[PDB]
Amino acid sequence: GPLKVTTFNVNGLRSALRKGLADWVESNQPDVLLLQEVRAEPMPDALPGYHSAWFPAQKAGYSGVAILSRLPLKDVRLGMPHDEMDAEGRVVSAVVAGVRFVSVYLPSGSSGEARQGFKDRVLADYQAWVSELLAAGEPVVIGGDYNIAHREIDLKNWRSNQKNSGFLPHERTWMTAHLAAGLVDCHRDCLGEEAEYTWWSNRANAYANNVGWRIDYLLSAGVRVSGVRSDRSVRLSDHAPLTGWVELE
Repeated sequence: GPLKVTTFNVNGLRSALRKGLADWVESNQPDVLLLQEVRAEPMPDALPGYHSAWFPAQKAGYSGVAILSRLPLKDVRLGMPHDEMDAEGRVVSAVVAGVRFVSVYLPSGSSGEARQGFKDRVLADYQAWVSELLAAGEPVVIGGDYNIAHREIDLKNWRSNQKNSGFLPHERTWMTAHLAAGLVDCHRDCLGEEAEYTWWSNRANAYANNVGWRIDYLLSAGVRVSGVRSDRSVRLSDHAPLTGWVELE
């Protein structure tokens, strides 16, 4: 049967656990869990019944990604390789049930010119890595915080953010090209034209008013991921878990 896959930027795994992440996992039982912004050193006992692969950043409390699964992992790959993205613990992958699952955390450029230029540069290198992965031809599912909203429908305040990191013209164009290289935006496919977000700031009732951005993605090639929605029944981090069904063949 199909596998339930969840991608989730936890904003610090220990913080998410304190808010109830293990309880959410106990109830929802994703077959594959792709985590971003783990921050912590590996915590293989945190979610009972899950095998885990961890790729922490060099800096304490910073970035870090992980893949957890109820089925055994195969060919765990830590990093790309890429000097800076590996130092920041931003990409991990493993094969589960014949599908290459990748957990990716792309950098924010919000802090200023320095990190925006970093983001622009490493996203070209990340695109090269993804395109080579697609040319290999094995089925792939990417769960990632990309820190990019694609179209106007993807953020409530689009008119006020066309000059802000995450919605800059070249970043929207990058996302179009990312999908055109051979990836389906599974949440958008499942939503049609409906608006749904994956991140809300902690400032000024933004979560309750649904003033959000869609910056987390489930992207697929060679396999369909259906039923994808954000889960807003919990507030385990600034993001919502994004979950759907991977229709294995």
